[PDB]
Amino acid sequence: TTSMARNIFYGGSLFFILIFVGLSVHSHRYIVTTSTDAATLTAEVEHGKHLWEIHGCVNCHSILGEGAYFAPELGNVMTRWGVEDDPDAAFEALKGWMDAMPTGIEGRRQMPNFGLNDEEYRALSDFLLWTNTIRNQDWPPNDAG
Amino acid sequence: MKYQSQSIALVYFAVALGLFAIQVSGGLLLGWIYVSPNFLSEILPFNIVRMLHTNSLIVWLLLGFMGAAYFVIPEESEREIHSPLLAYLQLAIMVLGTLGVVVTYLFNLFEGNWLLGKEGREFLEQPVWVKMGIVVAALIFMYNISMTVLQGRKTAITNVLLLGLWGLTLLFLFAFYNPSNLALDKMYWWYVVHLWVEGTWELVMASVLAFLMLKLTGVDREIIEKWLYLIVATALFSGILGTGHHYFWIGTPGYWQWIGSIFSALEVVPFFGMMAFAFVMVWKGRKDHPNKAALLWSLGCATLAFFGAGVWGFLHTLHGINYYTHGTQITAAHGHLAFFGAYVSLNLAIFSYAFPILRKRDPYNQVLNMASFWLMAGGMTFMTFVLTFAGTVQTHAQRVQGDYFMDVQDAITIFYWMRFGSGIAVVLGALLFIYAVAVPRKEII
Ligand code: HEC
Ligand code: HEM
Ligand code: HEM
Ligand SMILES: [Ca+2]
Ligand SMILES: [Cu+2]
Ligand SMILES: [Fe+3]
Repeated sequence: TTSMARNIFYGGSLFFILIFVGLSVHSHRYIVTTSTDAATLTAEVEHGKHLWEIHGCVNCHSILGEGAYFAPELGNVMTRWGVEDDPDAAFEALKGWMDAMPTGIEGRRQMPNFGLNDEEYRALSDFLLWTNTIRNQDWPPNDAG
Repeated sequence: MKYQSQSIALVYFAVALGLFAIQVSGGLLLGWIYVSPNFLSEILPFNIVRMLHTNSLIVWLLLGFMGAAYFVIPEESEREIHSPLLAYLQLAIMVLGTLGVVVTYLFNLFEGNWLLGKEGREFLEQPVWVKMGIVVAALIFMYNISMTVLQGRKTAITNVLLLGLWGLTLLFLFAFYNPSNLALDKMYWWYVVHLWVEGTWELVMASVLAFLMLKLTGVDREIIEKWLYLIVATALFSGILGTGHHYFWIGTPGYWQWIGSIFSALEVVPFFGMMAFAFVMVWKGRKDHPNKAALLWSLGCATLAFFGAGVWGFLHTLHGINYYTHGTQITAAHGHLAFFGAYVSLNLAIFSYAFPILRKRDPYNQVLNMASFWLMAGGMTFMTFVLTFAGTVQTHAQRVQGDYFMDVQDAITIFYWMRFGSGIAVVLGALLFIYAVAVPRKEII
């Protein structure tokens, strides 16, 4: 029955690819129009994502529960800091933290300093904020990340 | 050897094994930084070491597959490879690419540069010149082996292998699409990671495992190739929609909680398929094959992939549990055992099979090779137990109780020392395998 098993495979696979591509096209639109705010996805937020990327935060941190497991989830850091509805306080809170790293503390995990200017801190602050608003099924469970 | 071009595989394996030794040493270092956080905390920060641990993993596994393809194709296609020159130029591109990556990450060369500096998403941090290199290398590779099958005998092994390999290559192209929208970014990111590891790579694992069992047991084509197509059917049926287990909490629609959670559970089927395939073929077939070691890695592969990918996969795949365990040390435990059983062991099994043939001599260093398996598998599962405990303590302490990340991590220090210790075993294990393969000596009794 080998040529059958082949045909189940070639054919039944093709079936599920289609369903997947259909499903993805739906999901792509759900993301763009409903679950993330396009209007708030400003030039700063892009520049923030880019900064996020080039300094390699993801390889210490996680964002929406994806990344590394070495440092706090930052997908909701702004809520954790009671600062989510205030863009200026967020910027302030982030700059204060990053300026302080590395702690240097013995026995404690260490974050680098990237030599970031204030335009840049703003970019990151705005992006982490914008991330905090992504409608993602009530994850995480609480404020602790 | 039946065909003289099959010796290209030996150069590939050589480099891949070189890179394997860097990969686990990168791991050991990461482990040590966990228990001793101040170490090299300014010259080599964690995220740098990590990129190196993860990329050298992707790169060496691929070189393993490429090597294995250059060994297994001529044998099944009953002809010599279309062009040795392409194979070597391919591998030279790879080595150049992998060098650039090491040197860019370490010294932070050309920070920011669109083409020369590092990018920044998990496993896709390679400067874009390197990503381009990989695609050029992959295409060359795909052309080369494809021509060799076109002009020779086609079999089920060769077909599954070419599909998996072609699918693998083309899905890499998504690594170029980096949308300014985090949710979209995350959605297409899994096209690479998951449709590799649970999609295309699964074909490659099954077709190479087919070819292995074929040669070590002596059961005939029709029994092997039936089971082959069945196994890869169940894989793609469950694997593709099962992508949804990565689509719970990233901003994709709620419906993925159902699709994803259901098709995820079905993913344990192919990994059970392969484990049983391997075990029956053995029981069922000739049992006096001299290559005792390539046998052990082969069963080892299919077994640990089942416990690693299958069970530990299932454990945190249902959104009810995943809500809590997502992005946690539990994740780290699945990933290590899954990667080890499905792909490391599989490359090591095929290395153990082809080394003697390639050197034209008898299966050698069998006791050593096998001791490397127990030491790597031993240490690897112990690591995954220890990170499960740790991830449970974390999940509870931070995700139910709500305690803050850093504080909770002070609670699991003991588990991190235990992982580091278990790491010593894996590294010693991996070096010994390299030794066993690289330096034939008088056999142990
Ligand atoms: C590892 C070498 C790190 C990289 C790269 C980045 N971060 Fe980090 N971060 C790290 C640690 C070990 C900690 C905890 C520090 C402590 O003393 O408790 C942090 C913490 C943060 C925080 C505060 C989060 C919280 O306490 O919940 C923020 C806002 C943060 N980090 C931001 C951040 C950004 C934007 C990064 C890339 C540009 C980044 N971090 C990288 C370790 C590491
Ligand atoms: C030598 C022993 C090893 C040690 C001590 C080790 C340790 C680690 C550490 C500390 C991380 C970072 C996890 C985090 O972000 O918190 C990591 C990541 C990873 N390691 Fe290892 N590692 C080892 C070997 C291996 C092996 C053999 C593999 C499989 C090839 C592997 C695959 C991975 C993968 C895929 C990741 C990324 C994990 C993820 O994001 O889920 N490692 N490793
Ligand atoms: C080849 C086999 C597989 C390998 C190598 C593998 C490896 C991995 C890795 C490395 C991750 C973490 C990715 C990241 O860095 O974000 C992951 C995530 C996951 N895998 Fe697998 N996997 C395999 C198959 C499976 C299977 C069969 C299941 C079964 C259900 C499964 C369930 C999961 C789940 C639920 C997650 C997400 C964990 C979380 O949300 O934190 N995987 N896998
Ligand atoms: Ca991860
Ligand atoms: Cu800006
Ligand atoms: Fe997956």
